[PDB]
Parts: sequence; structure tokens; C-alpha cells
Amino acid sequence: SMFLPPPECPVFEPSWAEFRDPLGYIAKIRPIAEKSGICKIRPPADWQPPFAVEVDNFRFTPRIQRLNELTREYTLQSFGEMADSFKADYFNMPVHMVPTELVEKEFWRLVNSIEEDVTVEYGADIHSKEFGSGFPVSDSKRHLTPEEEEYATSGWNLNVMPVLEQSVLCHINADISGMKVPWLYVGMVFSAFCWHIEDHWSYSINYLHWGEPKTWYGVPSLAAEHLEEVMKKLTLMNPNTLMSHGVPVVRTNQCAGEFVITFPRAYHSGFNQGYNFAEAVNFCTADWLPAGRQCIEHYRRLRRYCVFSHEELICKMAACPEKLDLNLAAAVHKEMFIMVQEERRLRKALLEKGITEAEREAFELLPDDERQCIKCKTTCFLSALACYDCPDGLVCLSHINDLCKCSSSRQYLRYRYTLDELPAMLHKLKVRAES
Ligand SMILES: CCN(/C=C\N(C)C)C(=O)CNCc1cc(C(=O)O)ccn1
Ligand SMILES: [Mg+2]
Ligand SMILES: [Mg+2]
Ligand SMILES: [Mg+2]
Ligand SMILES: [Mn+2]
Ligand SMILES: [Zn+2]
Ligand SMILES: [Zn+2]
Repeated sequence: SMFLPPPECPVFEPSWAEFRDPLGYIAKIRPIAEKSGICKIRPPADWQPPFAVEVDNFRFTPRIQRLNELTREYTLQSFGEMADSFKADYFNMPVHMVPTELVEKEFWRLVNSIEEDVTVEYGADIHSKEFGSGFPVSDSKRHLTPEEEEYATSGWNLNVMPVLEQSVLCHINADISGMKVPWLYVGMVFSAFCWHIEDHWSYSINYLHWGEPKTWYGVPSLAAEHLEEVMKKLTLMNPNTLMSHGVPVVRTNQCAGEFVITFPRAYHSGFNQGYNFAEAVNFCTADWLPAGRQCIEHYRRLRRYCVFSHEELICKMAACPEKLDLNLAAAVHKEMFIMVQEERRLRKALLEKGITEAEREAFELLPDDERQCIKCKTTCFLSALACYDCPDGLVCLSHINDLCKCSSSRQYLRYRYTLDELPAMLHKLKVRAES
């Protein structure tokens, strides 16, 4: 049989009232939408931000994609001309007369076709800092119309959403670009993105500025490990293969002017129906905090580097309880409580090993490469073990036996807070959450 389209993902059409608070709205729809992993949001009809990129000074070198296996520079105009001619020539139809179902069926046939070499190009992962965002920004080099200044401050503006009140990553003001600053995607027909989840299992929000639709596939976070097991066992991967192995999949065609939200640890993939322009950014919420906690341990097991420290994030929020709504205060206290108990255990174990010397360290002021456990590559914040005779070495307190062979008298504790200081932080959170 030909490709079977998965069931359609949920589509949300917020009122103007609902639309005022993006993170509030997303929190509201989450119980339904997280059952699907992705969802589509259609803004009120007259919410229409003018495209802000200066088209004539936008240049890029797209990546080469051969469809059955997962280099000139272009301008936006010349990429589009190439894109349209390719589609019209391949389908032998007018460029805007090809049904999305037809493109979709042919895409998945091609991905699995060893004999045919269809190759396309994708302007993927373009920094919005390089040429500007698709959305207007306040401090722009462009004279903003009154209309554009309002869109510049909108919470649904992807430059603004990650620094909103209840956007948790705003508390880490280390730059960590790639998570806080939007990325651009210039697509042509068949240009694709493989199955993945976001850094630190964060949300992503995705907006299609213009062009032909972007076709999405999404998997609920609950089925994340099952998907990974199916892929390991049988091996990008056809959604039909996933569904026939017990993994739920949804689909959608994201049209111009529509948002797509990917929820924490929701696997997603897709391809573009034609020439288009999209913008995306990560964000993190109160309800994401447990996923963030778990992702650190997942990274640890994999010896992957962290973009940021979960410990540091929790403690920075805990230090300012009055900036937290009751939902966030509760979530932070939950995380903080077990962090403190683990730290009490780890420091006790350190004393039993014989280490007695200790120095206070403001880890958040160090570069990441001076913060990483040499064993599990995690970013230290609350504490670390170092050695006076081995200056390059550093381990987190979960790995005090993996620093060096020197005697206990030459090793010392580097700590952010004393054990005494931590109950006070917990108590302040608890009082706040009890308001
Ligand atoms: C927030 C965007 N971002 C930022 C880091 N990348 C540059 C690696 C991402 O990784 C998004 N994840 C990849 C992706 C790509 C697309 C796309 O090409 O349309 C759609 C959804 N997800
Ligand atoms: Mg417009
Ligand atoms: Mg939990
Ligand atoms: Mg857990
Ligand atoms: Mn993504
Ligand atoms: Zn470690
Ligand atoms: Zn040593």
C-alpha cells in the first residue's frame, strides 16, 4: 500500500482573550495536546506580523539532503526560483497545484527507495542573529511602523516568548543561544528534518512565516522510549513503521501564519511541501521541570555535555520566590527538596572518604569547561571535588572516586552553598507556594 497518513494532531484556535497570555494558553491546552506530542495553534484572524527580514541581503549555503539517506550559496530569491522549478519539474504539475497528500506519499516512497537518487537542499538552522528574525524586534535597524512595534512586543513573537515571566530559562541569563534565540528554516519540497527531541527535552514553538506548508509528524512523550526501542530494533523512519509497531503518531500540515508546539520529549519529524520560511525557538515552563531533571540524568548516562545546569536553574529561581507564580513555586520546591536531600547524602559520603578541606565557589561565574565533571561530563553547580595536585581535574560529588589517585588530604570540596544555607532556601519557597 501507499503511505497512510497518521491521525491529525489537535488544532487550537484561541480567542483574543486566551491569546493574551501565550504560556498561560499553552499550559491550558497541555493536558490535551501532550497526549499527541505536537499541536497546531491558529492565531486570531487579524494577528498578522509583517515579515521583517530584509530579503535582498539574506544569503545562505543550504545543506544537501539525499532522501534515501536521511554546495553553492543562495539568496532568498534564487533559492525560491530553484525550489519552484525543482517541484514543477519533478511532479510535472504547476508548482502550486500539487496536493499535499500526493507530495507526502511520494516523499515516503522516495525515502525508502534505494535505486532512485532524489537530492534536495535545505536552509536549515540559520541563526536569526546572522540576518535578523522573521519577526520585528524593538531595537531594530529598521524604522518600525506603529503596527510593527506592537508585534515587536507580542508574547507570541518568538523573540519575546523565551524571556516572558513564566518562561523558566529567563532565570539563567548566561547566553545559551540556541535555546533562547530563534532559528530560521528555508525549505523546498522534500527538504526534511529527522526524528528528534529538543535540547534538555524542552518545548519548541514553530511559526511558518510564508510559503507552502510544512508537514509534521509527532509522537507523545509517553511513547518516547518505545520509539527509541523500535528504531534500535529495526535500524528517517517511516511513521507507518512506527504505528504498526505500537507507537502512536499524529500529523499536520502547518500552513503560513500557523504555530506548531512540540511538547517536552515529544519526538517529531517532517518535511516541507515547497518553498517556505519558518522560525523556531525553545522554551521551558514549570510543568517541564521534571523532564529537565530527567534529561540531565539521561545526558549523564550518555556522557553528553549539558547546555545548562538543572541545579543552577532551580537554585536561581529558589533565590527569588516572589517572581514565581504559585504553580512554578510548587514545582521548584519539589525539585529543590530532593536536590537538598541528595546533596546531604553526597557531602556525608565525601566526609566518610576523608576529605575535610573546603572552599566556596561561585560556579555560575565560571565558563562551562571549568565546570564539567571529568567522569560524566555534567555541569557542576552545587558542589564538586577537586585536587590541589591535579589542577585540571574536577568531578561532581556523584563521582568522588573518579577524580585522581591522590590521598584524601590533597583533595578538597568546592561548594556553592553550605548545608546550613539550604534549608533556608527551601523554607522561603515553601512559604511562597503556600500563598
Ligand atoms: C528551536 C529550534 N532548534 C534550535 C537548535 N538547533 C539549531 C539545533 C531546534 O533544534 C529545533 N528542532 C529541529 C527542528 C527542525 C524543524 C524544521 O526544520 O522545520 C522543525 C522542528 N524541529
Ligand atoms: Mg503578513
Ligand atoms: Mg516527577
Ligand atoms: Mg525521576
Ligand atoms: Mn525540533
Ligand atoms: Zn559526575
Ligand atoms: Zn590529585
